[PDB]
Amino acid sequence: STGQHPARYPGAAAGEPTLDSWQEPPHNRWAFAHLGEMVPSAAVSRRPGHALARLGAIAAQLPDLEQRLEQTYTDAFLVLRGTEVVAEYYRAGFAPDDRHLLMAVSKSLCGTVVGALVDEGRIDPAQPVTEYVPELAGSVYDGPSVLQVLDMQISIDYNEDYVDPASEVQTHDRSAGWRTRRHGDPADTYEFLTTLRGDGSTGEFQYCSANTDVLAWIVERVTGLRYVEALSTYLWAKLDADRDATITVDTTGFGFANGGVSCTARDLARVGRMMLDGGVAPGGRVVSEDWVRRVLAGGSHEAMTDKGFTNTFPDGSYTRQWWCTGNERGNVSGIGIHGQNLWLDPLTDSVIVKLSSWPDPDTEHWHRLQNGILLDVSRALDAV
Repeated sequence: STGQHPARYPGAAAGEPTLDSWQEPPHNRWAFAHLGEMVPSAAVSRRPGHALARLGAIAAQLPDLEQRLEQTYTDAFLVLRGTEVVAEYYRAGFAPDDRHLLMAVSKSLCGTVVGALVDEGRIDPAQPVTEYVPELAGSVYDGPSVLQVLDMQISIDYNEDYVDPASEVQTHDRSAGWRTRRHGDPADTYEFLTTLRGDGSTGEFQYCSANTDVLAWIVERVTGLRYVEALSTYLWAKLDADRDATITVDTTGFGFANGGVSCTARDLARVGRMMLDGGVAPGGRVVSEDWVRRVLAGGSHEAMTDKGFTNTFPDGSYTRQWWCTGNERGNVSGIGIHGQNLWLDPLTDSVIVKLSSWPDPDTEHWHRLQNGILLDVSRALDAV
């Protein structure tokens, strides 16, 4: 049993509607207005072929930039300096206002929602996960604090290998609807999370996508809102965004908080703008000044033993669902596999969004190229 979850619509029974019941009353009133949440669906365009490159000023300092973006399978690229869009690129076939999967840049959005609730005093990061989700008793999340979930500092038997069909990654995906279910798989994400175990140790960084979905579960228990709605109420609706974001949902309607958000490059930049504005967005304060300061400050360096990350960023760390480079620029970034970055450059008051589709999820090869671009673009924004 995973306890109370937010109803898909007002008065809905647990788990309703399903793929087999959405045409029946009372579900169908909601379902007929939200069918994409139940059944895969395509856009039928209201609008009746070539890359768009407007690299602006940085083009002179980085003449080969477009080629470098092509080489890293760039779909959308945008640089916001202050409030101004100073460079843009979109591949052939991808429009400026098209949405793109964020993969784990989604986590940084989830952490932001958690931060909003901390500012309201509705979540205390020092409290155990079980203060908010008692049903996680007996699991690896029995004992650790919410902050340890936020900072990915819990040892878990979960192999975050994105190509291994035997990995917990795949089971997580199958439980949530990202892959085809197998017989005997957990019915939904909540159930999957309760199956997770570990040796009990904490304090060392271990990246685990399950952690973010636990955060989303906590958000639901504290607010009574579906995570989809909380993500709107506490973040997206305050951004003055051009378009809605989307998020994949599992069979209970639970949003795939760790990886499933899609949005436009320009709108994602608004999240970075909010961070560089001390937590304030056009629609109001999103998180506290202190929360943003802690993100920029980084997590414990000694917790960060990921050789992959520290080989590039020796003084790097991770906190509150953000990667912190600890470099001389103080760069911090949301990161998602296959080349997604929400990259903050506080020195120049700039945000870099890069949304990509590398053939591979995560290799040293792609990260070297991608980080080289992000750092070169950041430096190109320096006063000279």
